Amino acid sequence: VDRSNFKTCDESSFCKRQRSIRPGLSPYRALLDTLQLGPDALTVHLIHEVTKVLLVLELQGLQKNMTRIRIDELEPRRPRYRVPDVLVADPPTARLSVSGRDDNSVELTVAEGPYKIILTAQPFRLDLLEDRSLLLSVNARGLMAFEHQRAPREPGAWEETFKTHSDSKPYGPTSVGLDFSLPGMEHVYGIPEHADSLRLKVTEGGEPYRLYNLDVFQYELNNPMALYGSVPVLLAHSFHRDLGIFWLNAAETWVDISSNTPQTDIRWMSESGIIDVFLMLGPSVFDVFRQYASLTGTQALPPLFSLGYHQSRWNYRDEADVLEVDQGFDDHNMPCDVIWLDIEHADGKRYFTWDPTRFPQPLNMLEHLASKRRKLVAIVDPHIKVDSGYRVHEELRNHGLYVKTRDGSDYEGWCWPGSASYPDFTNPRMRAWWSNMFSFDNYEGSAPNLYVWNDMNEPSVFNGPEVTMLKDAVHYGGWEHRDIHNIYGLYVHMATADGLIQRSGGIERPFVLSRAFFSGSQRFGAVWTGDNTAEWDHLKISIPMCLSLALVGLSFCGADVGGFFKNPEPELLVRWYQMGAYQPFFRAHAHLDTGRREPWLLASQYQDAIRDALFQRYSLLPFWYTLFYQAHKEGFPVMRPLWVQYPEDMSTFSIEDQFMLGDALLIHPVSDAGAHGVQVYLPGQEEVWYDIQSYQKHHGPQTLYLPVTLSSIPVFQRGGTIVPRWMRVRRSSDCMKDDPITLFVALSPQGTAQGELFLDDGHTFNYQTRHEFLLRRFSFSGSTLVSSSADPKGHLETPIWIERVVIMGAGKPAAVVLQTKGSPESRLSFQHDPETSVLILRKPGVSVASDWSIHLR
Amino acid sequence: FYEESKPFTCLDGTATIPFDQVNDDYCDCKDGSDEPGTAACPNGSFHCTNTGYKPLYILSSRVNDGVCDCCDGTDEYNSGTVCENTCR
Ligand SMILES: *[C@@H]1O[C@H](CO)[C@@H](O[C@@H]2O[C@H](CO)[C@@H](O)[C@H](O)[C@H]2NC(C)=O)[C@H](O)[C@H]1NC(C)=O
Ligand SMILES: OC[C@H]1NC[C@H](O)[C@@H](O)[C@@H]1O
Ligand SMILES: [Ca+2]
Ligand SMILES: [Ca+2]
Repeated sequence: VDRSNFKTCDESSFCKRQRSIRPGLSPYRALLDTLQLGPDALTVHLIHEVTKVLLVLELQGLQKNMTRIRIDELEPRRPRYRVPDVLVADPPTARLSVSGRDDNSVELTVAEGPYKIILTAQPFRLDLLEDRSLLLSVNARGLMAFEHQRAPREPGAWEETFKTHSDSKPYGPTSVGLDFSLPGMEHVYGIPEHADSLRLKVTEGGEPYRLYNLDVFQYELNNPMALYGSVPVLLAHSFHRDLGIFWLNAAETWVDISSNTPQTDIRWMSESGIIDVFLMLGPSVFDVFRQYASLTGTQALPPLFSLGYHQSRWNYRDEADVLEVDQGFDDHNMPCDVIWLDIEHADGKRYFTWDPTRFPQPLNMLEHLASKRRKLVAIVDPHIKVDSGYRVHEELRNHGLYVKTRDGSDYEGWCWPGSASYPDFTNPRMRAWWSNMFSFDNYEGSAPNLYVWNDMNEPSVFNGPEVTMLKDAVHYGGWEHRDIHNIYGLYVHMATADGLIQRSGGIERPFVLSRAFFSGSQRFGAVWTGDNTAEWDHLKISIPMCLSLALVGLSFCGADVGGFFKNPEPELLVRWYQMGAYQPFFRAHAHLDTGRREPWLLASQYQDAIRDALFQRYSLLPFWYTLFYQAHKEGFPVMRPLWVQYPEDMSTFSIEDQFMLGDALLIHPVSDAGAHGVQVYLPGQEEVWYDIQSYQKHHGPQTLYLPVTLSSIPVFQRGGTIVPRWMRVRRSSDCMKDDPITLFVALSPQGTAQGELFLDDGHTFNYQTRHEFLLRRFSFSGSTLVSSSADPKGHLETPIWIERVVIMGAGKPAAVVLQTKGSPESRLSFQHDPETSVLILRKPGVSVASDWSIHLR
Repeated sequence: FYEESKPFTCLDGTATIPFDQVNDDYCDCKDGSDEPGTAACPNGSFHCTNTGYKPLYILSSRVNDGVCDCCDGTDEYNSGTVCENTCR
């Protein structure tokens, strides 16, 4: 990384102004005589004692244990930005009642208790409690700072330069900031995207964490520099409680973290807009996940193929290369769902076009991939070549839909096609235009098996400050780029996803991968960690990075398998395939200057290890699909830190070399060259874990030193769970999506287990528009395995049947009896290993749509 | 009085099963020899008879996968995909 190309806090004048304020007595005071209380909100004027600037505080109790604090100017020169399209609904309120009052304090009860809010007038403070437990304080260190809008036109407050880029800053200083205290909290997480540790570090002696969507070439590890996406959500965990803070601001934001009986203080500093903050009071982490999902929505249900393996590089040469890659997977018995086309596929980086030598017949190439039951992904970026012969440019220029400069002209920056303009994705008409461009009549050469990749959507501008758009560029409604920056990428993602839904007449689920993101991006598809490097520490950082995304609702995360930059040695490539195989978004991608790394190009030992990782992922597709359905329905993360499943185990709070998939699998991928074993922490008092390869049972809590070879992927199934698998691994997920299921029943020490399974057609909205799906609950206790409906609304005509049951931790029965409505009682044959206590039930033969029971006699 | 037919023995000798466990869509032999006509075994093979032309063997995982693997199209017999004969 070239750090001189990106601003430190000292080089961002508003960060320097905000951060220079040190802890002390706040000059802000609430004017209690102005207090007004209604059923939805409490409002009260706040005044700065020196400048006499009046602000309005709008304080609200909300349903589901949240509180909303909104601060804005009482009489501004012009309106301040308020983030649109991120919140999915107007949050339902909870009534605040005055239960205490004096000349400097008002105590407010939320609904019928137990939550309370104490508003102190002088100095202005808010305290949030549950009964007598102080949860959080606001402005406790007096760091609230609201720069009021001055008459439009010390150092850098108005016109400001960074390198050679001048920001005319017509509205001058307008930054907003506020501090929060978390008594009892020592561990905080989230605020992606940073190539840094899952447990966030104190920022006191260095830089704050930065949230500003940027294209950072050769980004480095364990530092707080802003990367491509920004989710202004912070989670706090302790043995006692979970809490979250959601700072709804789309402008450049800096976050300071300081630790102090234990307490963590958080400070948010934003360039513009209002103070709009949600306090999510839990008490469990699952309550915080539900709270946050009620505000910004849940993860879009991925079409099944998109949870398969993706093969990419910059670039496949032409149609012949695409078809050789396709044939290579089948000739080497390696499954793959999708082949990707990076920017060299288009006519000189004019998006929605095809290079007429490389891709003369795109429909024919798509028909060939469709005959193999595979898909293709084409890159579409939000920069349009300035070219009068390019139809997209002409229409966008003609209809004024580009982002403008202050003089009214279309902003022209430099990107992949040379001179390019930037569509204004904040304009709803531009998003409508973009979505209609995905129609099969407009995007010539596209077909229902072509999906999309949105890249460079920060936006990346090669000749712009920090490789992005000028701060004073103008958007829809007259808002400056500084006001909207962090939602620009989310808007590109949203409009592309809508384009894929629309072209099908609202039937097909989209698949869109986006580089830039914000709060709410989980509703539009997948994200990835950008331009990583073919190095062991970048393989290791993929866990904390995707975990930091999972905690803040972005469940469909991954990193480039093999690393984007440079050539991975074959052992690193194998280990990356094994890591990637157990991460939500699974794609191999590589930079323009790298050697080819399709997995069959390596020596047979490496190919074999990679094929094994691929087979493992494909067999687990029903499990992955069910976790994603639960993320879609509940807002629960797919990939989880161990502390989410073990909230009282203080030794799990910073673990980032291990993770869980739901409540059932614990994964410790090998992440060091020459490793002959791994130290696996298996938590849970009175918990058992089964090594999924050997079936060896291990009791928690313990650190096990496990031996590994090149082909090893340390995976453990938790006792108490049932994991569904497709054991007939075929070439793509479309080939497997009507196949029979094998249930893996891992018995707890109490001899019990449960697990769900979600199934539908694999790709439409029929599950929601027609309730065409199945949600089954498998449960084991005593000596009986039962299948019942977890959602009776869902029905599906399907040939899927239960071909096998593998029970771990069971003794040898005398007889196995299956019962199901409409069939005579059945006797199953079985095989049992007394050394591992593994029982295999042969061919139950029953429909996955039916209720049934298997009794071990 | 009535003599019974002998059971099927896996080519690798790992099991003896009745002939109703042959091509019954469940893998009973470690070598995949009980399921030459289905996708049930991970190591089985399906024979493309390709009447009139050169015969080919394919992976069992390519039986009824919805993809045309044999030039005679016999691998796709209950998948929804109707394969045309392309052996000429
Ligand atoms: C809202 O907050 C209440 C109070 O913390 C939650 O209720 C408590 O839940 C815990 C389990 O996490 C129990 O130990 C307590 O007995 C419950 N207290 C009361 C007063 O019921 C409640 O679950 C939260 N609700 C939501 C929707 O998040
Ligand atoms: O499109 C070229 C290049 N742009 C940047 C992306 O992060 C990378 O994945 C891609 O290959
Ligand atoms: Ca059989
Ligand atoms: Ca086939």
